[PDB]
Amino acid sequence: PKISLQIPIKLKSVLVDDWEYVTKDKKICRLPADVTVEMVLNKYEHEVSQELESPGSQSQLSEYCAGLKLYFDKCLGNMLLYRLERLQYDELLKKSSKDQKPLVPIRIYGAIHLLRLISVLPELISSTTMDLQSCQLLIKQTEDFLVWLLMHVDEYFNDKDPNRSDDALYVNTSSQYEGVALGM
Amino acid sequence: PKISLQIPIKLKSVLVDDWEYVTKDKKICRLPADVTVEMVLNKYEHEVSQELESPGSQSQLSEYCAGLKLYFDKCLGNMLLYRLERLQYDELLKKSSKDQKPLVPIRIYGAIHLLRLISVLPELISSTTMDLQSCQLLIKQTEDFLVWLLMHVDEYFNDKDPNRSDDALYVNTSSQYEGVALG
Amino acid sequence: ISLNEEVTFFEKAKRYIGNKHLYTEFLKILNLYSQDILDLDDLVEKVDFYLGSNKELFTWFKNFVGYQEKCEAFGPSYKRLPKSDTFMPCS
Amino acid sequence: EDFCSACNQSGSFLCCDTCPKSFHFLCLDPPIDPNNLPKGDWHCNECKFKIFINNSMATLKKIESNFIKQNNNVKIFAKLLFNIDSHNPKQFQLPNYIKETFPAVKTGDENSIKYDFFDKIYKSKMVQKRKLFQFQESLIDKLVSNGSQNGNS
Amino acid sequence: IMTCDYCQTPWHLDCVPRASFKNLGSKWKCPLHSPTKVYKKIHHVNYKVWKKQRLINKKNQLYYEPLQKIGYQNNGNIQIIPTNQDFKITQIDENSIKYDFFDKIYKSKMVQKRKLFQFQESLIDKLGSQNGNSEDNM
Repeated sequence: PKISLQIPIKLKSVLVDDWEYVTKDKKICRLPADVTVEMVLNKYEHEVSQELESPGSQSQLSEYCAGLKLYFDKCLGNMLLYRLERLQYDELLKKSSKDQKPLVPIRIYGAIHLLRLISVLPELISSTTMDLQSCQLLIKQTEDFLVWLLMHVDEYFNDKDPNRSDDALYVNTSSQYEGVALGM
Repeated sequence: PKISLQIPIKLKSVLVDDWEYVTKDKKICRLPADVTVEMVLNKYEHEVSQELESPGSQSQLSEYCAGLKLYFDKCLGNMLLYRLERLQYDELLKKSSKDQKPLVPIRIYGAIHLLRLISVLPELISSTTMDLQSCQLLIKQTEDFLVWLLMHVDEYFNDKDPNRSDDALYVNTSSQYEGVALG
Repeated sequence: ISLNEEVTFFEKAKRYIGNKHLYTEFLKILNLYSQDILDLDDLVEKVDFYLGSNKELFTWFKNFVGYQEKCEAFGPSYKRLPKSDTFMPCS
Repeated sequence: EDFCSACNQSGSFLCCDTCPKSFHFLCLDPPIDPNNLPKGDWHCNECKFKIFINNSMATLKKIESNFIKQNNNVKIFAKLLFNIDSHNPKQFQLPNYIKETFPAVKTGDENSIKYDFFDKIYKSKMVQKRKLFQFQESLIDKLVSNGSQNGNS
Repeated sequence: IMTCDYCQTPWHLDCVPRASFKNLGSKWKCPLHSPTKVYKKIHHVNYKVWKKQRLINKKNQLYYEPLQKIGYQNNGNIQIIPTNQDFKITQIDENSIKYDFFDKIYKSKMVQKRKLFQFQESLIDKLGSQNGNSEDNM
């Protein structure tokens, strides 16, 4: 049928409230972000590694973890960004071009964008041809992944030391910038 | 012409096993089975009646269940028995007369013997002279039955060793029963 | 280290079994155990026909799986009759 | 059309000739600034996929089956990486199910294989050890106020 | 010496204890060939039966390579990759079988160690003064 994936209730607020800010406040994350996608996800490969005793369970952990680092790279420019965000994304490619170094989404963006990918995830498997058994696992790390997130949801999703604007993930931007973000 | 009946592979693999037990392993099914042709169709007719809303199809369903029972009674004697099972069939007739009640095959024989009738249904249809719209009527209706039988294949056709369970659908044959039946 | 052998047990097994057609069956048997279809004792008994000669290897395999040494033995000749047929009388 | 599928709104358009659908310049997977435009065609990702495979199923299944076998490093994310190139870019849209729960809405090599096998075995060992060890120090802590061994071996 | 009828691996009539050549009844399956029918005792019906799927015609057969490397439930039907049809032969990489077999072993060892350790801890649970003499032990 349709793939059933359960977001933790607080994480549901995190994304839904966050979508409110970009559309209304028009804030944009300082990039590279305070907490990169990498060290958030690479660390998951570290703690959960010391918890699983089986050989396969260690392989599946690094399997799903390394893939997410790969999947986020191709799936950033396609889907995860907003209309306002897309204008900010365009600059990066020129900025990467000016350095001539390849643009690497995973090291630069923050973990909240990774959370955006997981929300869009269950729709994406629907288009794919994976049988049920494979889909189960893709989901089973995903649910167990977000179970980690609640432990440190306060650190980087939730504003720690919220008084400083830098601690806030998204920072307000100029209106004439938003006019370009409209494109008209 | 030639009529095609799509039997799901799992049911098509059962029969072959039934063809192996009765001709090679030389074991026959315990005739007074637990799930006989009568309650198998009783359940299927009852599960599908509530499922479909249109009263027009309910008439189509009920007669295909009522019909298949009446045809099975006439058919079992003629062409639904391997040679080794003929004697076991005979002792049931010979028991029926002494018990003074006429044998009714749908009450006795199991679901596998119903599947044997379904397998040779295209050959039986082609022999006769029927309306074409009724040929697709039976075959489509039967293909709907076999699909339902697939969803319940687990608890009709279970693979249990006769030596062990003794609840297995098949029971071995004595060296005296085999002698008369084959000799 | 003890890890060195295990990461090479299938390599050591592959060399001894020789031809691939026999190695494939060795993998299929190892599969059935991991699918919970085949019991551990039955697995060790079948592996014996493969790795019987390499005592230093087979002993390691027996150590690895945890096999501990020290009815269904029906026999091929005899088959059971149903309960009803046993009633034919003796005076 | 008038609206941009990836802006979800009416935008100035770069148009792929083959597909009637056209997109706004901002939502370009590779940014494509209006000032600098491609020559005539501007084939969209979805259209670029068909002409690349030449609309052939056998190659499509083959180029897929090759893609999975190629990415043996990350197999579980194989079909997903394969599909993402074909689909045209689309604005991030908060999925309905996460929205539906909330009451209110505002806006509407050979050695590598052995090494890859070895480290997982090696990582497995300490996890096995430390879980077994922690039960042992639960045994000494079962003796109240002091460890039964009174030391660490 | 005789040769298998499937394997074609020669065996002495002594090594497989074997009385004679068996050239009449049926093909002699050599030892070293996978089981086609397995009777598993549940250890709690007393037993469960597994039979290998019959080989389907070539065209109607569907071979499938699953996206999940480790832990796919083959149900015993397999084609070994070098590196309504529900009758699908799962294709498994050899490296997968190493992970599966090791995965099963390590889990059982953890469980076996747990029960043994729990039982020894359990007798402590049934236990004013412990008097276990563990301090004397070293």
